[PDB]
Amino acid sequence: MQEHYQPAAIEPAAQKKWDDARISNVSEDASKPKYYCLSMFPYPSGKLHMGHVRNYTIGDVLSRFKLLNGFNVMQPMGWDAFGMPAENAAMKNNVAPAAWTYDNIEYMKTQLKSLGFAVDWEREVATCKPEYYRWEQWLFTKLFEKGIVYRKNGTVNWDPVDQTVLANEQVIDGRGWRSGALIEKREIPMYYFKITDYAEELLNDLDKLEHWPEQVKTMQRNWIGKSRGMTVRFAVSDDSKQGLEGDYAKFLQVYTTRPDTLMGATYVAVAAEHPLATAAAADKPELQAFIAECKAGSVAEADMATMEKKGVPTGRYVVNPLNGDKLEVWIANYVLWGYGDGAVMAVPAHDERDFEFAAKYNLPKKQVIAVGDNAFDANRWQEWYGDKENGVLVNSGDLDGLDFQTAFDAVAAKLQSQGAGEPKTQYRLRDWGISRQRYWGCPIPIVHCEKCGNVPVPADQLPVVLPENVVPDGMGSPLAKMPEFYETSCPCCGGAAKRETDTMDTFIESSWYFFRYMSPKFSDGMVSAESAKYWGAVDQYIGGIEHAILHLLYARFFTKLMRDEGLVNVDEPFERLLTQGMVVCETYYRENDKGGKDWINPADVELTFDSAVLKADGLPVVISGTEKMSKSKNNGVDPQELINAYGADTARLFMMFAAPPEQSLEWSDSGVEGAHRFLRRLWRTVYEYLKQGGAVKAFAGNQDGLSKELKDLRHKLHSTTAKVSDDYGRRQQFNTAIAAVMELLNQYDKTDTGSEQGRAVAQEVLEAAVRLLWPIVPHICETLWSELNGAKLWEAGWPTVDEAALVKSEIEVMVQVNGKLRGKITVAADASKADLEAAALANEGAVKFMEGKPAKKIIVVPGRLVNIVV
Ligand SMILES: CC(C)C[C@H](N)C(=O)OP(=O)(O)OC[C@H]1O[C@@H](n2cnc3c(N)ncnc32)[C@H](O)[C@@H]1O
Ligand SMILES: Nc1ncnc2c1ncn2[C@@H]1O[C@H](COP(=O)(O)OP(=O)(O)OP(=O)(O)O)[C@@H](O)[C@H]1O
Ligand SMILES: [Mg+2]
Ligand SMILES: [Zn+2]
Repeated sequence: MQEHYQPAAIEPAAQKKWDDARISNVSEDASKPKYYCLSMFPYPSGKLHMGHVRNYTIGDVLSRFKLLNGFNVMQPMGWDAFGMPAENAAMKNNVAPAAWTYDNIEYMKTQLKSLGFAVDWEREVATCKPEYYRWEQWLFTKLFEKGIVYRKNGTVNWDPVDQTVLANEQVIDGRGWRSGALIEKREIPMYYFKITDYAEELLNDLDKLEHWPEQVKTMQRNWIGKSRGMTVRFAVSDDSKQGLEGDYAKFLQVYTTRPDTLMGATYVAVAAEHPLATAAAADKPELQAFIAECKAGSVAEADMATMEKKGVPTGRYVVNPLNGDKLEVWIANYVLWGYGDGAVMAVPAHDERDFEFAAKYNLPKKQVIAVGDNAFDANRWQEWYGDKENGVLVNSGDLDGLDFQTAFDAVAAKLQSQGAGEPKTQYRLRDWGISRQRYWGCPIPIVHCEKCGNVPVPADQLPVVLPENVVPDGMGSPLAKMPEFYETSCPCCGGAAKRETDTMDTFIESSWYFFRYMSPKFSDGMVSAESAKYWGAVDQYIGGIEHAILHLLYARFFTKLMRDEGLVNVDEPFERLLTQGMVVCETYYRENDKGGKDWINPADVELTFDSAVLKADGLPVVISGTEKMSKSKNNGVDPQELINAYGADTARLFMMFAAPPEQSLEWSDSGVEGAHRFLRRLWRTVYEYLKQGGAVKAFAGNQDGLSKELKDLRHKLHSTTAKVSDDYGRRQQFNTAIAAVMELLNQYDKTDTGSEQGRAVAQEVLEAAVRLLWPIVPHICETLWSELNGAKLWEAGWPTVDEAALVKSEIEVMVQVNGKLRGKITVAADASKADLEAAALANEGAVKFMEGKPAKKIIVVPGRLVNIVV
């Protein structure tokens, strides 16, 4: 054994040993219990940083723990390769997005290989390869003919100067990001997944996910946004019907989740596009100006909760069907034409939005709910005004005194008897719009024929291959300017036709890649039946909370679609979910000549303290704040530079030790140093042990006759094994597991293990320590193991707990009656004061000197004495 720890030498050797043994290349082996651990695959945008590394080290820790316990572990990696990163680089470096993507994949793969993750690289997928995306093109065509995928006009952000569609993230105060031109709201045909048809299933199946963080489930529930409410129709008054046609001349229909407050409605409000708004605005130019300002605004809910709610009265009136009140119709900018009826009722006394609205315009507030003895001040809003659970109705005639659910059910029966309303369920969830007007994405497998319409490409003709010899420039999608791509024949009639040139939302690739890993070379379907049946569901998923809503919802949706197609037989894709905390790091920059400032990477700066200078120009730089490690502020620490300086094991150890996995983790030079020093200590410990006599048979079995100090070391040892097993398996708290092993080594260091029995216990401790830590730092542990023991580490398995090592020795306690010694008892070291009392009262000499008299008091001195006063 070499005396000094040399990571640069032993880590490549360990990785080659693991690669040669194929321990991470797994099949569908029925002779082993399966375990599928999955980390969210990265966008191949250039270079991974230590943030990504924390995510993938956590998954590798869990994967190696399960492997040591005899599981058939699949831990796959792959590349979420489509999307805008490459398209921007194509404009920047004037390179094809495909070529840029593959160059990044190759570099990042070596980044990952250098870290020694136990990954099945034979299952690697890159989602921009036709062999992958053909199968989501396939599922698209199957769902299209079922109507689950459909085509309809939707609204987009049209930049007339750049001649491109833009996301809402790129429209700023109504103008494009790179243009500043007024964006036009344009209606174009697009493709949608009818995810609303699955809303109730997607909502209710969250209850099955007993091992998901509650916040993630809460966020999905709020996103789906189911509500149980009431459709309510207000008869349009006879004087308010001019210019109204059909049903709009008859009633105003609204949706409310508070039908128990319908007796308290004081006005109603309609969207600017509502037919009542249009008719009243006919002769009123003030109503036209307000309607125009509404439609010109952004309907995004982010801008709308921060929006000043405004309205104008219309002079039109409707009649409350429960009490006959004549209520004026207002046009209001908060009423959305597309959610429900585009019209709402207003109850200012019991909804905070209606209270503030009616406080601005001095509209009536009528109390219909009392909550105990709480006083109702019509000029101030109180949190109990909206309490659904603890209130009963007042000023409601038939309904007085009922609670929320009783009044709900009563108003439902009343309105249905009058034909003026009925219960209705709504969802905030909208259908999922697939279409993107971008080049670097999966082509939509639709052909447009003037005779046959929008027809799907037949399964025999899939994939529609995205051409990779393309350099986009930002003046519209290049597919729309390539007749060699879009000119084709119609698959139904054979006539001349045109391919759809929009591509798919790249969330599509990530909505099913976890099934593709199960059979990534299968060419008869998305996932082979035998492999899906073997691997079942992902046992463990690890990824950032930024994907807890959309990605997770889409993946759960695809799972159910694939189930209903007969491709898989699980309802849910991910059984356990771990959301790792973000790695954060200080930033640095300097102001550029073009006004705006540009950011400098940490490893390119030099910091002196008690000046911050650029490591190249030797000029000082700005030392700004600490935030999430990312490419935007260029504060990503490249693992490869850390590995060159300290080794992969030092990188993995720092990430797993510095913080609980869910807690944010601040980059620290001192923290990296503390990990290396521990690895030196670990190496030093095994070397000095083998120096002083060489390897021996590890102690096992009956420990009677072992010295007190060695019994205590074995007690610490097997307590540590139980603890680390619980931290890895149940708690998933890796920082405390490492601390536990460090405590074992501290006690080892304080124990004389020179004797024959001392060496056997020393062998037992070190053999356990190196296996306990192997999921965290497998390179040094693999090498140290082989110097300790000739068996294969993965065949020796996870360390077992010796329960006999956890039994402490028994105590002898004196039993006195009225202070005079009358007997002796033998008690457990863990015996409570009540067990000491019981054993003492049952001592022969105690009962023979208590003379049947009861005990007036019993003094218990643990470990020394029990005195029975009688
Ligand atoms: C399933 C797909 C939709 C996933 C998509 N391709 C994606 O998110 O890919 P991306 O490459 O962006 O990130 C890959 C993983 O790394 C995590 N991550 C990134 N930065 C940090 C950081 N500073 N600290 C901690 N963790 C971080 C991030 O949460 C994610 O789980
Ligand atoms: N088109 C619409 N635009 C704006 N608000 C609407 C629209 N349709 C209904 N509403 C209002 O939204 C209220 C509640 O609907 P929803 O469940 O979507 O929201 P919420 O705030 O989550 O629910 P709640 O008020 O019960 O807590 C209804 O009572 C109604 O007054
Ligand atoms: Mg269950
Ligand atoms: Zn045709």
